[PDB]
Amino acid sequence: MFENITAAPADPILGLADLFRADERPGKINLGIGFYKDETGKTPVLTSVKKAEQYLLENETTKNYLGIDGIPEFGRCTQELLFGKGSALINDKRARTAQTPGGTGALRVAADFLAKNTSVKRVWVSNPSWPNHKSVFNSAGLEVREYAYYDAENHTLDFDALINSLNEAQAGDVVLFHGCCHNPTGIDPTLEQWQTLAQLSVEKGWLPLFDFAYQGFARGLEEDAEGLRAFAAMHKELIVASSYSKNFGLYNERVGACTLVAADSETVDRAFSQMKAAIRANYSNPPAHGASVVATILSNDALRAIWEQELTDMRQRIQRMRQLFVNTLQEKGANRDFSFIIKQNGMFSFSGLTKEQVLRLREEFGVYAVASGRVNVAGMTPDNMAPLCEAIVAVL
Amino acid sequence: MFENITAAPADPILGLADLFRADERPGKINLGIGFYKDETGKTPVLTSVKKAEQYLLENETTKNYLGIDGIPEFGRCTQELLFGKGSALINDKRARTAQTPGGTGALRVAADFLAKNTSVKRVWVSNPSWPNHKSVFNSAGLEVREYAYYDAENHTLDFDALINSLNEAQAGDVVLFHGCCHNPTGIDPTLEQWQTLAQLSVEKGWLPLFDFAYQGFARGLEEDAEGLRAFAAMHKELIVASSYSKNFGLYNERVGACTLVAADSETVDRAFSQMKAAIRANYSNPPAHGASVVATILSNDALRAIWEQELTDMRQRIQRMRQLFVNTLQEKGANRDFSFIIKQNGMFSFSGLTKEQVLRLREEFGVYAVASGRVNVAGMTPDNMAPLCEAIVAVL
Ligand SMILES: *Cc1c(COP(=O)(O)O)cnc(C)c1O
Ligand SMILES: *Cc1c(COP(=O)(O)O)cnc(C)c1O
Repeated sequence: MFENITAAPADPILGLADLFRADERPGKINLGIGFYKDETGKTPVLTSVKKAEQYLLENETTKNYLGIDGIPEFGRCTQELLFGKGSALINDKRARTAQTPGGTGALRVAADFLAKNTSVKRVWVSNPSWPNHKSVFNSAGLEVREYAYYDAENHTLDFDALINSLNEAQAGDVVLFHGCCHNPTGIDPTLEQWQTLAQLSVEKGWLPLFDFAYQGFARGLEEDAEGLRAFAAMHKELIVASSYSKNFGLYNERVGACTLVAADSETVDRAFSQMKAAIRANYSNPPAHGASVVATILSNDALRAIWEQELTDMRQRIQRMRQLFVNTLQEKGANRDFSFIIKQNGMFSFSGLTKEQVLRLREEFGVYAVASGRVNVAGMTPDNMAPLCEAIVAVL
Repeated sequence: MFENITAAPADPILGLADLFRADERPGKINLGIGFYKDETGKTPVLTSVKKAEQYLLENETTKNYLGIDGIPEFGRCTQELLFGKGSALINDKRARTAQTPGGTGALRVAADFLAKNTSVKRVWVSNPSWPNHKSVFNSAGLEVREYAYYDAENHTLDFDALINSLNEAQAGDVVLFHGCCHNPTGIDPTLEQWQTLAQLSVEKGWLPLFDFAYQGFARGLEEDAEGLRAFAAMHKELIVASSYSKNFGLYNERVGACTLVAADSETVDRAFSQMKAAIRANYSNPPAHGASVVATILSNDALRAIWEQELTDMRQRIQRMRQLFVNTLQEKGANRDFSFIIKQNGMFSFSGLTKEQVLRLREEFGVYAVASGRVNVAGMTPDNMAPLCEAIVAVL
């Protein structure tokens, strides 16, 4: 059976890690990292999280199955985080949330749900986007098309080309948007560009699908949801796949949610029954630990205050490195102006490097970045900033 | 988009729970339960598990992503549990294990893997089998056919009909076997019937797929794997989907494994790369907590001794109830002989009740069983045995 099986190609993101661990050179610098690192290059478990795990250890009395859509408390906390408390969507009972195995798990359940109970056939993803979007949607037999987004010259959001592309998107098509901290560019629309996209969206009949994995990393918790909120006010239907892997540092516990929004409770309930059927046939019910940690933190004022503080600390550190990066580059002799870096949000930035330059940075200087040019700013520290900038410059 | 969506039908197993919680009658008895309950009707977290969680709380330094196939330690412990240490499969490096979100998650990844990189088109499931098998395989676009298995008269394994049916199974088809404690009948083949199936299997070119969710519940850890071991000795390729939900009481943490076995390491490695690609596109990487608990327990002699003891205790309790059930039935006036119950393994038993009798037990006596007649013996206690047997008899 398996003799004919062809080896699968290297994952563009994860495969880099393998090359890195094998590069026995000492001065190594891994910037193609998808997670957060702190000042010492460590990725610790949050204190709020450790506190929540202690509470769970001495309070859990059973590990009995969770129920297809998971912990209810978790579901409402995510809804409030996403839509706010003064949300008509929540008061009209128009949204339903299913706890899933991470943000990827949410995208897949959305994908299977749509492919099986809907006439959706195409999903529009940005160019570029997170490499795994394509594989997730294609896994469900949906075709992935892409709209323009990035301006390789001015290093900005080419809004005209964006809208120009989306015109080929027909009614009934799913259009995917990153809530904030666009992976891999770091370029997000403005509240004004979002409101324009929201209107264009309802007028054209697109089904929006927000991938939300970095809430709290751009400006703040509520500020980061303004784009989603703009859409939620004008659309009857909507789908948001959220992750708590990065903002809670709960990566390996697989915590995420797939939120379904329909015209009324009667409809979203009917549609949600088919979403639960898709989970039942996939992983059955979700992992309790991570989601449990998120629900207890978010529901306890003391713990939530510590978490939010830990989150702003992470956010502030990334902003500090974006600034120090641009500066160090300049004093190291950079010819090109990298000020646009300071304009980008979150952990990632398209360094504006060519396939050949990143390849050269890797084999000659030991600096690792994703082939696309994506660089993770949280992989920089005041200790490795200089070596990094010298290599980058020597390759310019 | 969602206005046309039809409500999904009630899950045959999970939907019963909903009816139960709504039946405000006091004397309720839920036997259609899929999990273990102890003497007091509770389903506690194991002591070995609590001990392992404490150890993890004070030793984990990061929640960083796990890597597609999960914790290595976990992978080898499951392989030893499944094949034994004096296993050629392990020494020849012919098996590869991927940690998955439970046993259902393992079945789905196997299913997507086979449907996409293989010419498999049909899976043969027993009649009857666990209701979710069909949905999992159909979710991957594979067709599910069923072989005879149960003898509704003698309440045994109709081996002749079994083999008779499997003859329509062609080479390249996947044949699914329950490792032990057949869900829902409790009827398992004997070592002799297993060896016959193993030979018939290699001669016909079937791809075996063992669903292993109750290792340690029939006779014991090693004894329960004899059927799988018989097959592993004569087959070049094989797939086993295991779960630790029931034998570790880790239900909601989603702990399971999908083990791939091929002719040699070179082949299983090539084939495994495509299995990891299927996970990446589904949930990305697995939940660490549950698997972490299983790996630390299984690797520590002290903790593993306590676990095994807790497991034998569970096993012994089920065997006690099977005996008390048959006895109480007899002294309550049972006309039919239920001795066959004592012959069955694990938590489940096909009570040999009609659709109308279970329906009557439910609405008139408040006794809940799955429509198939499946009853969970671990749902009985010395306290509710009498009321239960009186209802069952009054319905005979
Ligand atoms: C990290 C990420 C995901 C995946 O979330 P997990 O929680 O890691 O599965 C999905 N989308 C984007 C854009 C991401 O960056
Ligand atoms: C319980 C069960 C499963 C599912 O395992 P989880 O670990 O609960 O996903 C699969 N197969 C059978 C036969 C089972 O009884």
